[PDB]
Amino acid sequence: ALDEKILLLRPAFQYSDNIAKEYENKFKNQTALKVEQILQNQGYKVISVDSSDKDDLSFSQKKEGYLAVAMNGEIVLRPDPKRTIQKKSEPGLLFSTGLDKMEGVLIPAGFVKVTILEPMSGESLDSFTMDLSELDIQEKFLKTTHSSHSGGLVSTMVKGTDNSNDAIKSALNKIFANIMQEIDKKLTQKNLESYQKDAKELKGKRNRHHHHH
Repeated sequence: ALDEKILLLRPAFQYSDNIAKEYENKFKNQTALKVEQILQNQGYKVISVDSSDKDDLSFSQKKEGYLAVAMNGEIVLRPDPKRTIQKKSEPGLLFSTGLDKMEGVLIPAGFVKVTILEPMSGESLDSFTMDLSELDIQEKFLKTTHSSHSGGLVSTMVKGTDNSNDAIKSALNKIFANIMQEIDKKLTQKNLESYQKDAKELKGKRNRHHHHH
């Protein structure tokens, strides 16, 4: 079929501080692998590059490579500040829960940009940015601080809990799904092969640019 190589760069993602390192790493790794799957499904051989910066490509890689795909992003999950309810234990209301609870919703923010480049010149052949704020993600969470006028309460009646990490997981799942969906839209053998002319031209301009002076 196609003897053409695509250089897949490592995703460069920054996140908000509330997202665990484990979650960040799994996100990065699965992003890279799913993009790999997409490109292989469209008929290209994929070379995984041990970097995310196009300049750290070896000349070998720039040579064998038809195109390079670069991802970068800021993935933020923060509460919608309007929807944080802080209902506290009313002392003696016939039923007194000695736990103070908070209730909120996490919304997405930031961006993920995918860029198709010509390896030799490093010039951008195309790019699409997905705005994460545009996703309608509202993941409810509740955490329970141990309240102030409950010191006498014994261990059993004050078991705090927090489900933030589950909401973070759910939000990252949807984000990942919607993102891979867009990427699958864009990285079609038809879209990628439509760059072949400019890619040849740019390689040429930069391949001859090395051999003059």
